[PDB]
Amino acid sequence: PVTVAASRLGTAAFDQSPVELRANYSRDDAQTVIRAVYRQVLGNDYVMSSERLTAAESLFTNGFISVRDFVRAVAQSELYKEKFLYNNFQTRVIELNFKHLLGRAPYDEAEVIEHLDRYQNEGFEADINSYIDSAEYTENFGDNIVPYIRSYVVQTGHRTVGFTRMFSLQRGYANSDRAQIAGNASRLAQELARNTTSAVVGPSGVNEGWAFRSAADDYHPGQSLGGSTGLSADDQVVRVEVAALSTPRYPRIRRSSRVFFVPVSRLSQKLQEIQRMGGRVASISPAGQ
Amino acid sequence: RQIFFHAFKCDRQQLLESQLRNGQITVRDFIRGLLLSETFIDSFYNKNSNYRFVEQCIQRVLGRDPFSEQEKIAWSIVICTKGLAAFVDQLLNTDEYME
Amino acid sequence: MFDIFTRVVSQADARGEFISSDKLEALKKVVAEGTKRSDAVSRMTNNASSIVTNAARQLFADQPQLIAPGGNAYTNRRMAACLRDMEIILRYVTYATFTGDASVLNDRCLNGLRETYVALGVPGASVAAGVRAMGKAAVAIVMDPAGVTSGDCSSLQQEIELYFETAAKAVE
Amino acid sequence: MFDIFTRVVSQADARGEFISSDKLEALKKVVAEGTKRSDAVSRMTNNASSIVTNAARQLFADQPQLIAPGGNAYTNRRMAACLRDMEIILRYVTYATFTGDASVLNDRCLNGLRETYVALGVPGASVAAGVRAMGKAAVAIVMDPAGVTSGDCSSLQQEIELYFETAAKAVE
Amino acid sequence: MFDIFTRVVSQADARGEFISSDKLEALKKVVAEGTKRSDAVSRMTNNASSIVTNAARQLFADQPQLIAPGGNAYTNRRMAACLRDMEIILRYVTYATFTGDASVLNDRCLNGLRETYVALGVPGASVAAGVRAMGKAAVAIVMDPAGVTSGDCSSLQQEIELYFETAAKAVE
Amino acid sequence: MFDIFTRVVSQADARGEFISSDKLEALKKVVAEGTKRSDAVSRMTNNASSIVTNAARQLFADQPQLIAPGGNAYTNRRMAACLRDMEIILRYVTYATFTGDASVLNDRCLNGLRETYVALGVPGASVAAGVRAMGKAAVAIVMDPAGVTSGDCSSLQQEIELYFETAAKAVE
Amino acid sequence: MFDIFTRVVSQADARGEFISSDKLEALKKVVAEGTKRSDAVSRMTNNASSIVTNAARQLFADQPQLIAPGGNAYTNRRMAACLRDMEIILRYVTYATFTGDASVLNDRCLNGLRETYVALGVPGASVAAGVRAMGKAAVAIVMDPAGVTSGDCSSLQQEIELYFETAAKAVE
Amino acid sequence: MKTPLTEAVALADSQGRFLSNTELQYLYGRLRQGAFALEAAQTLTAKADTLVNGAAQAVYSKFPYTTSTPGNNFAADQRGKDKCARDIGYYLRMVTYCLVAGGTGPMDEYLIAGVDEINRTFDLSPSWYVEALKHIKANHGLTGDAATETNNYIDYAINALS
Amino acid sequence: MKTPLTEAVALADSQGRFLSNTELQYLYGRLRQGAFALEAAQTLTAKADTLVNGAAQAVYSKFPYTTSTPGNNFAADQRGKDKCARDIGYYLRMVTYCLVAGGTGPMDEYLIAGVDEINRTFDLSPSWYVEALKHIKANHGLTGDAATETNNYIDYAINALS
Ligand SMILES: CCC1=C(C)/C(=C/C2=NC(=C\c3[nH]c(/C=C4\NC(=O)[C@H](C)[C@H]4CC)c(C)c3CCC(=O)O)/C(CCC(=O)O)=C2C)NC1=O
Ligand SMILES: CCC1=C(C)/C(=C/C2=NC(=C\c3[nH]c(/C=C4\NC(=O)[C@H](C)[C@H]4CC)c(C)c3CCC(=O)O)/C(CCC(=O)O)=C2C)NC1=O
Ligand SMILES: CCC1=C(C)/C(=C/C2=NC(=C\c3[nH]c(/C=C4\NC(=O)[C@H](C)[C@H]4CC)c(C)c3CCC(=O)O)/C(CCC(=O)O)=C2C)NC1=O
Ligand SMILES: CCC1=C(C)/C(=C/C2=NC(=C\c3[nH]c(/C=C4\NC(=O)[C@H](C)[C@H]4CC)c(C)c3CCC(=O)O)/C(CCC(=O)O)=C2C)NC1=O
Ligand SMILES: CCC1=C(C)/C(=C/C2=NC(=C\c3[nH]c(/C=C4\NC(=O)[C@H](C)[C@H]4CC)c(C)c3CCC(=O)O)/C(CCC(=O)O)=C2C)NC1=O
Ligand SMILES: CCC1=C(C)/C(=C/C2=NC(=C\c3[nH]c(/C=C4\NC(=O)[C@H](C)[C@H]4CC)c(C)c3CCC(=O)O)/C(CCC(=O)O)=C2C)NC1=O
Ligand SMILES: CCC1=C(C)/C(=C/C2=NC(=C\c3[nH]c(/C=C4\NC(=O)[C@H](C)[C@H]4CC)c(C)c3CCC(=O)O)/C(CCC(=O)O)=C2C)NC1=O
Ligand SMILES: CCC1=C(C)/C(=C/C2=NC(=C\c3[nH]c(/C=C4\NC(=O)[C@H](C)[C@H]4CC)c(C)c3CCC(=O)O)/C(CCC(=O)O)=C2C)NC1=O
Ligand SMILES: CCC1=C(C)/C(=C/C2=NC(=C\c3[nH]c(/C=C4\NC(=O)[C@H](C)[C@H]4CC)c(C)c3CCC(=O)O)/C(CCC(=O)O)=C2C)NC1=O
Ligand SMILES: CCC1=C(C)/C(=C/C2=NC(=C\c3[nH]c(/C=C4\NC(=O)[C@H](C)[C@H]4CC)c(C)c3CCC(=O)O)/C(CCC(=O)O)=C2C)NC1=O
Ligand SMILES: CCC1=C(C)/C(=C/C2=NC(=C\c3[nH]c(/C=C4\NC(=O)[C@H](C)[C@H]4CC)c(C)c3CCC(=O)O)/C(CCC(=O)O)=C2C)NC1=O
Repeated sequence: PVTVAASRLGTAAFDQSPVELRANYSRDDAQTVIRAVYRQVLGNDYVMSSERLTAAESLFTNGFISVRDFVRAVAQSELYKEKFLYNNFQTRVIELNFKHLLGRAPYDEAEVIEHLDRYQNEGFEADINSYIDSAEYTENFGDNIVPYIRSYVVQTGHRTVGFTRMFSLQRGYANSDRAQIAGNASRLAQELARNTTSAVVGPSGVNEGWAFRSAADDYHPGQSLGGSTGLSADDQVVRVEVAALSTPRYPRIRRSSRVFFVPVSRLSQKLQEIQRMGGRVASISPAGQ
Repeated sequence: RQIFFHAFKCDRQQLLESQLRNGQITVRDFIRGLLLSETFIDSFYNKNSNYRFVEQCIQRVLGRDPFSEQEKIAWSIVICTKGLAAFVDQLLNTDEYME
Repeated sequence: MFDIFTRVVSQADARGEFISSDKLEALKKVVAEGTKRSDAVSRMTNNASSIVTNAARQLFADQPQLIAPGGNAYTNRRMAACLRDMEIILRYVTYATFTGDASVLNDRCLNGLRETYVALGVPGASVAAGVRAMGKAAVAIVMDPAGVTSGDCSSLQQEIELYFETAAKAVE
Repeated sequence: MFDIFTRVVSQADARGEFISSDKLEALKKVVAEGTKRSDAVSRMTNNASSIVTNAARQLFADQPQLIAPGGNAYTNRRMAACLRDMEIILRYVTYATFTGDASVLNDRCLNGLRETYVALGVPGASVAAGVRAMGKAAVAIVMDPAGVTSGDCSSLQQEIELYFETAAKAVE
Repeated sequence: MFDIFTRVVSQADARGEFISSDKLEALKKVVAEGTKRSDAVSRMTNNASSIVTNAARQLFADQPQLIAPGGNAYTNRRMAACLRDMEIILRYVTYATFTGDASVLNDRCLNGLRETYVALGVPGASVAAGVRAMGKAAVAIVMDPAGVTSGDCSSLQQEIELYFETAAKAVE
Repeated sequence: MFDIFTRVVSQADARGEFISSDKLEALKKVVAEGTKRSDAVSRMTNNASSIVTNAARQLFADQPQLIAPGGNAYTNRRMAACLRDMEIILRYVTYATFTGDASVLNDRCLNGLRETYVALGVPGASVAAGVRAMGKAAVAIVMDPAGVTSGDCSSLQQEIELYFETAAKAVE
Repeated sequence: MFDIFTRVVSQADARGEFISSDKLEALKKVVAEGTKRSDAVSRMTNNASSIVTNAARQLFADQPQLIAPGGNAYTNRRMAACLRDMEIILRYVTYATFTGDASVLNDRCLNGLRETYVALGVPGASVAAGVRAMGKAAVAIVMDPAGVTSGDCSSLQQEIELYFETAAKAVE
Repeated sequence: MKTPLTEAVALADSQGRFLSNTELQYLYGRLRQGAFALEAAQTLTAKADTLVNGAAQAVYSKFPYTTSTPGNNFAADQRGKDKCARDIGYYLRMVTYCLVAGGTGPMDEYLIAGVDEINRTFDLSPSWYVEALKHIKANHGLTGDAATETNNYIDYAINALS
Repeated sequence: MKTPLTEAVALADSQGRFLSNTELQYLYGRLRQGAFALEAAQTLTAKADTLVNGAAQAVYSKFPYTTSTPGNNFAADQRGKDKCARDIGYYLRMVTYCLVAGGTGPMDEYLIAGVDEINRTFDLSPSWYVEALKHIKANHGLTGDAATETNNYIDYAINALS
C-alpha cells in the first residue's frame, strides 16, 4: 500500500475503505451503494436521471438482488454497451471489463486469449458473467462489497505487472474512463503481448509530464543495451521522458514528446537544454550500468 | 561522409550503427561516437596540429568555417586542459549546433 | 487529504522532532480563527446553487459559442454535465476551505481534470473563466454581512481567493 | 516509405517466391491508371492554398471558440501554426496519393501527431473535422473536370477519401 | 517564465477584456513595494555562500549518515555535487522572488528534480530538510535590519517562505 | 512459467523436430541432479525467516537512513511492507530454483517491480544490496553440510547465485 | 439503525403530528444526560480487550469442555474466531449505548447470529454465559469512580444491563 | 437518515473498529447543538400556524396566476388551498424534525428523495415552494445561532428544490 | 488518517452531497477539543524526555531479563538501549501527534498498521510497550479533560497492542 507517493499517484483519493452492504440496510444506504456501483462500473462516467435504470435499481433496495447481482445487471445493461463495448476494440473492451469488474489489470496475453475466445463463442453477456463469476472476484471482495481497485496492495496474489498497468488504466479521480488521452486505442495490449510494462505517469497538477505517451512507431524498452556503449561514457545510463518540447518550432522538432537515454555525467546539461525547450519531464528512471 | 570523407569497412563502427537503428542512440550521439572514435582521432587528431585540428573539427561539426584564427586559438585550450572528450562535449552543446 | 493540523504533524515528523512553540502559537491562532474561517464557509455553502447558476448565467452570456450548435456545452445532456462539473468544483473548494488545506482540492480534482478536458475536447479557457467568475461572486457573497455578529474575515478572503485561483490555474 | 510496386515486392519477398501473374496484371492496370491518379493529384495540388484557407474558413466559422480569446487557435502565432499544421497534412495526403500508398502518410504524420496534439492541449476533434472538411472539398475540387479529357476519377475518389479518413482517424 | 505583470496580462487576455481597475491598483501597490521586495532580495543574495555552507553545515551535523561511507553525499565529488544542487535551488529561489512569481522556480527546477532524485537514489527527505533550514536561515538573515530604514517587510517574509516551502514540497 | 523440460520442449518445437540425443543426455543428468538441486532448496527453504530477518538486520545496520525519520522504510507499516517485499523476492527465488528456470522469477517479479519502486519512491539500491546480502547468506546457509551425505552441488551454487544476481539486477 | 432522536422523530411521524412537549422535555433531559451516558461509555471502551480476555478467561475456566479436544472452541483457529465473536458483540454493545438505542444492536447482530450458531454447531449457552459475564464485568468496570467527578450513571447501569441482557437472550 | 450519531456509528462500523475520541468529539458537539436547537424547535412549533398561513399568502401574492386559472394543480378552488397549505405545513414540520434530529436526514428521507419526479409528474413548480421557504426563513423570528442553523436547513431545502 | 474533519469530508463525498449542519456540529466539537488539546500537547512536549527515560527504566524494572540475556532483540547492550528508547520516543511522539490531530489517525498510520507483524518477526514482546505506555499514562501529570483524552489515546494504543 502506496502512502508516501499517494499524493502524486492519486492513491490518497482511493485510500478509503470498501463500502459494505449490511444485513438490514437502511433505505438511504442503498442509494449510496448504488452511487458507488454506478461510478465504478461505468468508470466515473456520470449517469443522467433519464438513464438511471430505476426498474432494476429498485430491486436492489428491496433486497431481492445482491450487490454482486446489481453489478451484473448494470454491466449487462444496454447503456453500458453503448458507453464501453461499442466504441472500443475488443482487447480494450476486455481491459475495461477487467478494470471495472475485478479491479486489476490483466497480467498476461494468455489472460486475454480466454476472454477473447469466449466473446466470439458465447456473446458479451456470458463473457461478463465469466468476469464476475470468477474465483478471483469472489475471493478478493464479497458479493455484498462493491468492487474496488486492489493494486497498491500485494494482497498475496498480485504480480508486479498489475500495479504498473493499473496506472495506465486509471488516471486520477477526476478523470472519466470514456475520456482519456489514449482514446480508443488499448494502452495495455501493446505492452501485454510483448510482456513489457512502461514506467508509470501520474496526472497533472501533481506532475505536468502526463503529456508524454509511447507512440505506436517507436517502442522503447526502458533498458539501454549499451550501458553507454553508444553514449561512450563510463557513467550509468538513465532514461528521461519529456512531454512537451514547445520552444523549438515545427522545423526543429517533429514530435513534442520523446525519450532520451542520457549518461549521469551529462544529465544536468540535458535537463537544462530540455527545460529551456519548455519540456516537462514525466519521469526519470534508471536505465543501465 | 560528412565526418571523415570516406569510410572504409574497417573504419565503420558496428556498435554505433547498430545502436542507431533501434532508437536508443540519437544522431548527435552518433556524431559524438564518430568524433571520439579512435580512427577519427588517428586520421585527424594525431596528424594535424592542435589549432589545425580545432579548425577541422569546427568546420565539420558546426558546418561553418571558424570566424578567425583567434576563435581556434580560444577553443584550442579546452582540448589539452580537459581532454578531447570534454572538448567534443563542449562543442556539441553550443547554441549554433543545437539551433 | 490533509488538515492544517495533519500538515503540521507531517512536517514535524519529517523533521523528526516535536512541534516547535511558534507553530503551536500559529495553530492556536488557527484554532481561534477556524470558526472565523468557517461561519463564512457556511455562508458560502448556503448560496451554492445560486452561485453556480449565476456563474453559468454570466458565462453563457459572455461566450455564446458554447450555447451555439456545435458548441461544447450546446447539447442539453452536455449542458447538464457542464453545470455538474462547475458544482463539483465549487464543492471541493468548500471542502478545502473547510479543512483549511488545498491538498484536498488538489487530490480530488486538479491532477486529472486538465487531461480530462483536453481529452474531451472541452475548452479549458471557458471553465477557467467560469471558475474565476464563480470565485469572484463567492467572495462577494461571503464578504457582505447580514444579521451576523461582526468579525475580521479578511484573512479568509486571501485564502478563498487562493483556492479559487489554484483551481482556475490547474484547470487552464 | 513504400510505393505500390515496392509493396508488392516486399510482399513477394516475404512470400519468398517470384511475383504471381495476377499481381502483375493488377500492377499493369495500376500502371495504366497511375497517370489517372497523377492527373487527379495535379488538380488537387494546384488548388492547395485555396483548399486550406477555405477549410480553416469553414472551421473557424463553425467553431468560434478557437478564435475566441483563450481558445487554442486564438493567438496570431498559434493561428499561423494551425494553418501550417493543416497545410502539412494536405501535403502528405498528396504525397501518399502520389506514391499510391498510405505508408508515407503513416510514416510522416500519424503515429506521433496524436500524442503531439494531446501534449499540446490541441483539441483533436476540431482538426479532425477540419481534415474531413478539407478532404470533402478536395474530392469536390478534383471530381469536376474543366478543360480535361474525360476520365474516371472514381477509382481515385475511393482512394483519396480513404487517405483523408485515415488521416482524420489517426488525428482523433 | 512569468512576471507579476505578465501574469496579470495573461489572465486578462484569457478573460479577453482589458485589465480591471482593482488589478491596476494592486499592481500599483506592487510597483510601490517591488523595490521593497527587492531590498529583501539583495540582502538575501549577498550572503548566499554563507547560507548554503551553514545549511550543509547544520544538515551534515544533523544527518551524519550522508557523510558516513556508503552515504549518498559521502564521496568528495558527490559532496561537491550536493553543495551545487543546494546553491542552484537557492539561486532559483532568488530569481523567483526577483520576478515576483513562482513560475520561474517551477519551470527551472521543480518539474524534473523530484524524478531526478528518485532515479539517482538521492534521499529527498534530507534535501527537503536542507531547503527548509536554508529558507529559515534566509528569512532570518533578511529580516534583521543592517543599514536599512525601518519598513514593513512582513509581506515579503510571507512570499519568501511560500517559495521555500514550494521548493521543499516539490523536492519531497 | 517454464520448467527445464518445458524449456527443452518449446525449443524443440520451435525447431520443429524431435528432441536431439545430447539434449536428452543433458536432461538425464538434470534428472539425476534434480534431487541434488532441491534437497539444498529444502535447506534453503527451512531457514527463510531467519534469512530475511538477518538480511534486514544487516541492511538497516548498514543504511540507517531508512530507519531514520523521513526514510523510506521508517514507518512501521512501511517497514512491514519492506520485510514483505524481501520475503516475496526470496520465495520466488526458491520457486525458480525449484522449477530450475529463471522464467518464473522473471514472470512473477522482475518486469514490474523496477517501475513499482521508481513510482513508489523506493530506493532500488538498498533493496538491491539487501537481495545481494540475502543471496550471499542463502548460499552460505545452503553450502554447509549438516547431517547430509556428501555430494557435488557445484551446479547449484552457480545457479542459485545466478538467480539472486538476476533478481538484484532487475531490481536496480 | 436509529438514534434516540430519530426514534422520537419516527414515532412522531407515524403519529403524523408534531412532537409533543413532554417528549421534548424528555429529550432535553436526554441531552443533559447524553454526555453522562457516554463518558462511562468511554470508560467502557478503553478497557475492551481486558474485558474480552477476562471474559474468555473465566468462561474457559468455567467450561473446560470447550478447550477440551473435540470441543467447539478447541482449535486455535476456532478459538481465535471465538474471541473475535465476543469482541464483535462487545463492540456493538458499545455502539448501541453510544447511539442510545438497541436497534443498532438488533440490526447488526441479533436476528442472524442465533441461526448462525445453530448452523455452526456452536453452543449458544456458553456464549450466552460469556456475554452475561462480560456485561457484569463491564458494568463493574464502568461503575467505579477513579478520579472522575461524582455522577449519576446508575440508570445508565439500567440501560447497559438491558443491552447486555438483550444480546444474551438473542444469542440463547 | 443522516444524523451525526447515526453516521458516526456507520463510520465506526464500516471501518470495523470500536468508537474513538472522534465520535465523542462529534457527541459533545451534537449536545452543544441540541442544547439550543430543541428550544428553537419548540418556538417554531409555537409559531407554526401563522407561519404556514403567511407563507401561503406570500405564495399567492408572488404567483397570482395560480389563484386564477382553472386547473387541479393550481390552488384556484378550495381543495387546492387545503392540499397546498397542507404541504406548506409538511415543509415546516420537516424543518422542525431536522431541527430536533440535528441533521438534514428527516427532510432528505421524507421530502427531497422524490420531490423532483413528483413536481415533474404533477406540474408543480418548485419555485412556489422556494418562495414559501424564503418567506418562512424571513419570518420565523428566531435570533442568534439557532436562527442561523434554521436558515441553514431552509436554505438546504431551497438548494435541493432548485 | 482518521481525523474528524477528514472523515466528515469523506462522509459528505461518499454520499455525494454538500456539507450539512452535521459537519458544522462536528466542527464546533472539534474546535472545543483542540482548544485544550493543543496546550496539552505542548505540555507533553515539555515533559517528553523525562517521561521517555522513566518509561524505559520502568520497562527495565518490570522485565529485568531483557537487560541480562544476550540477544539483539533484548536491550542488554547499549545499541539496544538507544534503539529502544528511540521507539519509546516514537510512541510518545505519536501520542502527541494524535493529540494535535484530534483523532487516532496518526498512530493508526504510523504505528498500529504493521506493529503486529513487526513484533512477530523481531521477537519483540508487545507487553514491553504496554508497560511503557502504562507508565506514561500514569506519569504524564496532566489534569482534567485533557488528561482523560490523553489516557484515551494511550489506552487505544494499549488495546491495539494486545
Ligand atoms: C509478487 C511480486 C511483488 C513485488 C516485488 C511487490 C512490491 C511492492 N512493494 C510495495 C511497497 C514497499 N516495498 C518496500 C520495500 C523497500 N523499500 C525500502 O525502503 C527498501 C529499499 C525495500 C526493503 C527491501 C517498502 C518500504 C514499501 C512501502 C511503500 C509504502 O507503503 O508507501 C508496493 C506498494 C503496495 C504495497 O506494499 O502494499 C508493491 C506493489 N509487490 C508485488 O506484488
Ligand atoms: C470529482 C472531480 C471530477 C471532475 C472535475 C470531472 C469532470 C468531467 N467532466 C466531464 C464532461 C463535461 N464537462 C463539461 C464542462 C464544461 N465544458 C464546457 O463546455 C465548459 C467549458 C465547461 C462548463 C464549465 C461538459 C460540457 C462535459 C460533457 C462532455 C460530453 O458529455 O461529451 C467528464 C466526462 C464524463 C461525464 O461527464 O459524464 C468528466 C470525467 N469529473 C470528475 O469526477
Ligand atoms: C510533419 C508532421 C507534423 C505535424 C502534424 C506537426 C504538428 C505540430 N503542431 C504543433 C502546434 C499547433 N498545431 C495547431 C493546430 C491546431 N490546433 C487547433 O486549435 C486546431 C484544432 C488545429 C488547426 C487545424 C496549433 C494551434 C498549434 C500551436 C500550439 C502552440 O504553439 O502553442 C506543434 C508544436 C510545435 C510548433 O508548431 O511550432 C507540432 C510539432 N508537426 C509536424 O512536424
Ligand atoms: C452551523 C451553525 C452555526 C453558525 C451559523 C454559527 C456562527 C457563529 N459565528 C460566530 C462568530 C462570528 N462570526 C463572524 C463572522 C463575520 N463577521 C464579520 O464582520 C464578517 C463580515 C463575517 C465573516 C465574513 C464574526 C466576526 C464572529 C465573531 C466571533 C468569532 O470569532 O467566532 C459564532 C460564535 C458564537 C456565537 O455567536 O454564539 C457563532 C455561533 N455557529 C454555529 O454553530
Ligand atoms: C506533369 C505534367 C503533366 C500533366 C498535368 C499531364 C496531364 C495529362 N492528363 C492526360 C490525360 C487525362 N487526364 C484525365 C483526368 C481526368 N479526367 C476527368 O474527367 C477526371 C475528373 C480527371 C481525373 C480526376 C483524363 C480523363 C485523361 C484522358 C487521357 C488519359 O487517360 O491519359 C494526358 C494525356 C496526354 C495529353 O493530354 O496530351 C496528359 C498530358 N501530362 C503531363 O505531362
Ligand atoms: C537547474 C535545476 C537542476 C537540479 C535541481 C539538478 C539536480 C541534480 N543533482 C544531481 C546529483 C546530486 N545531487 C545531490 C544532492 C543531494 N544528495 C544528497 O545526498 C542530499 C540529500 C542532497 C544535498 C542537498 C548529490 C549528492 C548528487 C550526486 C549523485 C552522483 O553524482 O552520483 C544530478 C545528476 C548529475 C550531476 O550532478 O552532476 C542532477 C541532474 N540538476 C539541475 O540541472
Ligand atoms: C541596490 C541599491 C539600493 C538599495 C540598497 C536600496 C534600498 C532601498 N530600500 C528602500 C526602502 C525600504 N527598505 C525597507 C527594508 C526593511 N525595513 C525593515 O524594517 C525591514 C527589517 C527591512 C527588510 C527586511 C523598507 C521597510 C523600506 C521602506 C520603503 C519601501 O517600501 O521601499 C528604498 C526606497 C527609496 C529610498 O530609500 O530612497 C531604497 C532606496 N535602493 C537601491 O537602489
Ligand atoms: C523434502 C524431504 C527430502 C529431503 C530433505 C531429501 C534429501 C535428499 N538428498 C539426497 C541426496 C543428496 N543430497 C546432496 C546434497 C549435498 N551434498 C553436498 O555435499 C552438498 C554440500 C549438498 C548440496 C549443497 C547430495 C550430494 C546427495 C547425493 C544423492 C543425490 O544426488 O540425490 C537424497 C537422495 C535419497 C536419499 O538420500 O535417501 C535425499 C533423500 N529427500 C527428501 O525427500
Ligand atoms: C462512576 C459513574 C459516573 C460516571 C461515568 C460519571 C461521569 C461524568 N462525566 C462528567 C463530565 C465530563 N466527562 C467528560 C469526558 C470526556 N469528554 C470528552 O470530550 C472526552 C473525549 C472525554 C474524556 C476522554 C467531560 C468532557 C465532562 C465535562 C464535565 C466535567 O468536567 O466533569 C460528569 C459530570 C456530571 C454529570 O455529567 O452529570 C459525570 C457525571 N459520573 C459518575 O458518577
Ligand atoms: C411530507 C412531505 C410531502 C410533500 C411536500 C408532498 C407534496 C405533494 N403535493 C401534492 C399535490 C399538491 N400540491 C399542491 C400545492 C400547491 N399548488 C399550488 O398551486 C400552490 C402554489 C402550492 C400550495 C403549497 C396542490 C394544490 C396539490 C394538489 C394537486 C394534485 O392533484 O396533485 C402531492 C400529490 C398527492 C395528491 O395529489 O394529493 C404530493 C405527494 N407530499 C408529501 O408527503
Ligand atoms: C514511529 C513508530 C515506530 C515503532 C514503534 C518502531 C519499532 C521498531 N523497533 C525495531 C527494533 C527494536 N525495538 C527495540 C525495543 C525494545 N527492546 C527491548 O528490549 C526493550 C524492552 C524495548 C525498548 C523500548 C529494540 C532494542 C530494537 C532493536 C532490535 C532489532 O534489531 O531489530 C524495529 C526494526 C528496525 C531495526 O531493526 O532497527 C522497528 C521497525 N519503528 C517505528 O518506526
